[PDB]
Amino acid sequence: MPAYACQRPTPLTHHNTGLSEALEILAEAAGFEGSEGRLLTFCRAASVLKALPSPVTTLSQLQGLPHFGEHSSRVVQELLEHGVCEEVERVRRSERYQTMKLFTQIFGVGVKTADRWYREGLRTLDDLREQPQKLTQQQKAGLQHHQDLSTPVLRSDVDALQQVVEEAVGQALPGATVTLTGGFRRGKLQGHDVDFLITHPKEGQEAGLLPRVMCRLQDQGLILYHQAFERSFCIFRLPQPGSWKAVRVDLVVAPVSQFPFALLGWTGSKLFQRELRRFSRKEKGLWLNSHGLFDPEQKTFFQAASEEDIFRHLGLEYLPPEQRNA
DNA sequence: CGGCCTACG
DNA sequence: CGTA
DNA sequence: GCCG
Ligand SMILES: Nc1nc2c([nH]c(=O)n2[C@@H]2O[C@H](COP(=O)(O)OP(=O)(O)OP(=O)(O)O)[C@@H](O)[C@H]2O)c(=O)[nH]1
Ligand SMILES: [Mn+2]
Ligand SMILES: [Mn+2]
Ligand SMILES: [Mn+2]
Ligand SMILES: [Mn+2]
Ligand SMILES: [Mn+2]
Ligand SMILES: [Mn+2]
Ligand code: NA
Repeated sequence: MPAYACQRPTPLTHHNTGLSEALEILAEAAGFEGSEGRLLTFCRAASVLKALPSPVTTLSQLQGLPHFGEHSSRVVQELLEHGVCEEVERVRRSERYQTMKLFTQIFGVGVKTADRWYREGLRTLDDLREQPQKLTQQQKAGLQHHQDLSTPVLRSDVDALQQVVEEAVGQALPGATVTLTGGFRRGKLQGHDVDFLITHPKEGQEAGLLPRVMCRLQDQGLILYHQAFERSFCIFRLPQPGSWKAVRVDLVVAPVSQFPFALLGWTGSKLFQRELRRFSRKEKGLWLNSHGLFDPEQKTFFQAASEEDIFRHLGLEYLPPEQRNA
C-alpha cells in the first residue's frame, strides 16, 4: 500500500466506513485543539482504510500499512474487539467537540474563531446571533442562511445552478465555458456546495470575467452573498417550486493555460490534493498549485494540456476523478 | 529532531 | 483571519 | 501522530 494518497485509487464507496469514520473524528478533534500534524496522520490513516479492497476484520491486517502506529492501531483494535473506541466516544460526547463542530461548520468561522467564542462561553447559534457585533459580514451571511446551508445539495440543484451560471457566463463573454468540479465531479451524489471552473479558449479573454458574471447573476436576483478577483465564494438564491433555498457556490476563473492545474486542484479531494502537492515537492522537487507546476531549479513551468499530463510529469499513474476520494 | 498544501479574498 |  |  503506497504511502501517499495520490499513489492509490480511492473510490467513493469502500469497505471500512466504521473504522475510517472513527479515525476522522479523532482527526477533526486534533484540528480543534490546534494540532494539524495529528489531524493529518489520522486523516491519512483513515484514507488508507478507504483504499483497502476488503473489510478489516483482524488487527493482523493492519501490519505494515503506512500511517498506522500505536495510536491509530489501538483505535482499530478497540473497534474490532468491542464495536466502540472509548477515546472516540469521549470526544464525540464532549461539549468542546460538539460546540467546535457546530461553530466551524458555519461559513466564515474556522477553528481559531470558534475556539475564541468557546473560551468566551458561547455554545449555540442563538448565542452568536445575540452578539452580532462579534461577526464579520461573511459570518453574518453564514449564520443567516445556516439552516439551508446545512441541507445537502443534490444533483437536481447542481443541474439548475449550472444552467444559470452558464447563462450568465455566456452573457458576460461569448465562448466561455463552465466545468463542474469539486465533489460532484468525483461522483458524489450530495455536497455542501457546488464548485464551478470557468475559462475561455483564447488566452487573456477571461480577464475581468468574474465581476461581469457576478453582476449579471446579482441583477437576476440570484446572489444572496458575495465578496479585481478570480475566486468568488458565494451564496445563491436558488429557485425551488414556489420558493427558494440558499446554496453555497464557488466560482473560479482561470486562463486556459492554467485550466488543467485548476481542474486538478478544484476537483480534490482536499486530502488528495494536499498529498499530491506534498508528493510533488518532497519526492519530485517540483512545486504544484492550482496555477501550474514549477521547476525551481530551471525556473520554468510545465506546459500541461490535461490532468493526465500532470500525473505523467510527476511519475504517477493517472487516477480519474472518481478515484481521488482520499 | 522538525515537517506536515497552497493560494486568493 | 476566512475560503476549508 | 507518524515519518524521513
Ligand atoms: N456537509 C457539510 N459540509 C460542510 C458544512 N460546513 C462546512 O464547512 N462543510 C465542509 O465542506 C467540505 C466538503 O464539502 P463538499 O461536499 O463541497 O466536498 P468537496 O470535495 O467539493 O470540498 P470543497 O467544495 O470544499 O472543495 C469539508 O471540508 C467540510 O468541512 C456543512 O454544513 N455541511
Ligand atoms: Mn479491549
Ligand atoms: Mn464542493
Ligand atoms: Mn472541501
Ligand atoms: Mn491568479
Ligand atoms: Mn518533534
Ligand atoms: Mn507530536
Ligand atoms: Na467554517
